[PDB]
Amino acid sequence: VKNKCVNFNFNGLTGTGVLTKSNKKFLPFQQFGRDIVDTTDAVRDPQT
Amino acid sequence: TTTQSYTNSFTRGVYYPDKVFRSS
Ligand SMILES: *[C@@H]1O[C@H](CO)[C@@H](O)[C@H](O)[C@H]1NC(C)=O
Repeated sequence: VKNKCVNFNFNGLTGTGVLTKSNKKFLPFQQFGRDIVDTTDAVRDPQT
Repeated sequence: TTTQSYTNSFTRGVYYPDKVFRSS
């Protein structure tokens, strides 16, 4: 469910927040996302 | 056979330490 605050457990990464589509350029090996503050920003869907 | 000449590597041999997308 996108565009709705929701607790997520993506591949064992527990948290809460709003998910949506992105136009990122994830390289094939890339799995996670972060920022200069080192906090999980984008998580690739295991099943999509 | 083979030779063992020495050269310089310059800026080379840098790999993604992990699999976390990062930008800017
Ligand atoms: C997950 O498995 C289902 C059933 O085997 C398949 O239809 C689907 O494409 C798979 N998804 C991925 C990302 O492998």
